[PDB]
Amino acid sequence: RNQPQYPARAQALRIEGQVKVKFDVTPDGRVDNVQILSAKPANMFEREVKNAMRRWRYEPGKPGSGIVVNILFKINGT
Amino acid sequence: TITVTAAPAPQESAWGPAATIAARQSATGTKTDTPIQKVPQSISVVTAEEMALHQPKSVKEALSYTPGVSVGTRGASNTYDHLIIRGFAAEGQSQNNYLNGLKLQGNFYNDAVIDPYMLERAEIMRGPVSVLYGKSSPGGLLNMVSKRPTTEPLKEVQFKAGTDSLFQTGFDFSDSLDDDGVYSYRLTGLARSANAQQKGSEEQRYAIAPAFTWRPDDKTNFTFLSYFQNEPETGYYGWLPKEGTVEPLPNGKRLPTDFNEGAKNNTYSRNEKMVGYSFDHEFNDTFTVRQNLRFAENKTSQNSVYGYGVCSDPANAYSKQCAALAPADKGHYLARKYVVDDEKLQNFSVDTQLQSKFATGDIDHTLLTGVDFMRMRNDINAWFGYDDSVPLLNLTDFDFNAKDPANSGPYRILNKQKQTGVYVQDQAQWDKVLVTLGGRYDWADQESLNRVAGTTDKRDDKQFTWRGGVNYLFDNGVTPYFSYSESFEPSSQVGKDGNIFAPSKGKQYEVGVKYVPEDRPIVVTGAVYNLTKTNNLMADPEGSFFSVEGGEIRARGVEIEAKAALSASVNVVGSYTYTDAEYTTDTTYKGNTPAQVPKHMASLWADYTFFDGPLSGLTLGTGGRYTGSSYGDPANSFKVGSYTVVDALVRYDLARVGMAGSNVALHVNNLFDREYVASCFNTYGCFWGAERQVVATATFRF
Repeated sequence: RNQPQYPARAQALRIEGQVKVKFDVTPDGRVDNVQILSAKPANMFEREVKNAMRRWRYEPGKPGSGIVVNILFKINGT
Repeated sequence: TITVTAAPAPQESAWGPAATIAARQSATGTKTDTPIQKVPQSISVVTAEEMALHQPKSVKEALSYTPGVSVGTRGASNTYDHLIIRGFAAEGQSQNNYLNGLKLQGNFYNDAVIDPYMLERAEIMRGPVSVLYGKSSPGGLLNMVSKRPTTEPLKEVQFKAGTDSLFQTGFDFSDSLDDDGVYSYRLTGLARSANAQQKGSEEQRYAIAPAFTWRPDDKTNFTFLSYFQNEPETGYYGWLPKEGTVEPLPNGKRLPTDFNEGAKNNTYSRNEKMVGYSFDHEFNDTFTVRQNLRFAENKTSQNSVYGYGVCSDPANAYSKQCAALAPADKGHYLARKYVVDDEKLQNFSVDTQLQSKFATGDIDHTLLTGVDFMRMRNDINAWFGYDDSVPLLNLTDFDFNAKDPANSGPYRILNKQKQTGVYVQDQAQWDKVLVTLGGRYDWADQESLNRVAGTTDKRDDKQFTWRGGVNYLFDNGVTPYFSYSESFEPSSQVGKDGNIFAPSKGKQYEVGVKYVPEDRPIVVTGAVYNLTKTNNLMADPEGSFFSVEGGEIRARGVEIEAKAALSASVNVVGSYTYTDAEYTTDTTYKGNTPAQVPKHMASLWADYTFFDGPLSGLTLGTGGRYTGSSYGDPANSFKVGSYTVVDALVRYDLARVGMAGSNVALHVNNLFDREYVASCFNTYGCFWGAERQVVATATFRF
């Protein structure tokens, strides 16, 4: 389970937000049915997450539909 | 249910995309990945992000908010990306443009252009540059980096529909073919159709930019960059007399902005195809090698009938057709000549560099050493018409295969250009100070065959050009500096002796400060300079049809730009330009300012995005571009007026509806449909500015 890359624009304006993803699992480890529930702030991390849930991979043959993650992007602080 | 969490630690590329609209690192001023502040000379970087916000139909309309650059030399025509940087241009309505670090050498009419949709970033480097690129106009040079492959997927198709029957369809796809992300690719293409602001003239373009990238390890890259663009029609490119544009006509009315002194069957085609690679290899913390190559064949066909000013013009004094009408008429009657032309040209160019970073005392070094080779050839088969070349016109087709030896002649020329140069540059930084020092020797051989005369004049040049500068690095950002830069460009014209003139020279001193913080993505830059071209050819005092060297022009002034991501909802771009240009040593125009270069230029634009509440996603932009008055000819006879136009933006982010990225927006150029004249290069060569132009677009980043 890899981690989503911090969006440039954000990585630049020292800003942050959280993202609620809901998705499925294709019978082989991969993923499918990519969806974005809530994501404050708006257009900023979306695409960044979708692209990160691309190389994901775990248990082949034991899929499941409808599973939420919810990920938050953060900046050092100092 | 579960949860994940992310972190920081930055780094942008000079050849990659910029984090925001405020580029932080360029490389087209030192040929090294370098933060803008550390560059001893003036620079500018129009980001793709920025461009794809005005939806410019060309790189010229993309430089509208850039200082020391008039994008109105030909007004509303986009046949060429012809720029005048700091009152200077190449010679012979030729352009000084580079792509991915290599010059796109043109000639006569054969000049190629790259659509901006294929560009990743458009940089402008003002001031002399022979120190790094060889021959060129003093103060002036356009370098555009092409979009390159990207690690993450990219699937985007774009639809543009606008005024004057504009229809565009483009697509930009890029991705990684393997798991370990080594073999990547990118395919960019588009098809555009539209009527030229004028009448009877349309413009269609189809271009595909295929690019491949190989990265065996992490200290090596190899990117194939090809580009093929075909245009069956390039649009209007004629001339209108001030007698009907700047100044009114005898009847009192002026010609409409969509007028066209051309013939229903004028045609202008241009086909360009090019292929090359950008190689880069890091051997270790000290040695790194690069290499940019490229070869390209381009063609340009044309059957045009332009308009030489009205009949009462000093230009038409020896005109029969004109001079045979009641003097009352002469004022509202336009002369006209024509041109038929088939051109083809090839251009090869490689540049092997060797970057070497090393120590010494407390000073670090970034030493560059390279060999630049360039060769080009353009074969011309043109035919021209004079004075009584074509029927008059008050204020219809045209037999182009007429070729009447009574008022028409042949122009069959074969030009050869070649240039090898060597150079070294040291970017020395002593803790707080940065001294950039470099030099380059160039061997510029040229040869011209006058097929319709057996006449063949040629020449070889040996020129040394160097540069020096200093940058003080206040650890808060702000960077003050000053630099001395040299330039030189050979002449293609012949003298009374029968030999091509000596290369003209360009010297320039500049002083300024650049603010490039760390906290925010901002880039404020101001500068004051004094640029002077010497040995500029001027007329023969002993009354002759030949010109004479030993002239001089001066460009002096200041310019300030600022681009920045103020908040996360505010973006602001702006500048001011002050150009004082004047003939210092001229045989007939002393004390006069060169035509088309304005004294004052200003630009300001900002957009605001809504993130909360109903309007969440909406983005609203607006801006303005001011252009000062200018002289319409060397004689500084009449003057073209000053104009201010406004642009506007409305863009909704479809992410509020399941589609992040993808949006739909309205772009408006020249909101109040101002009716203006961009400029005139002479009493008889004027150009109308673009009329209001609306473009509605749909971007889908699937």
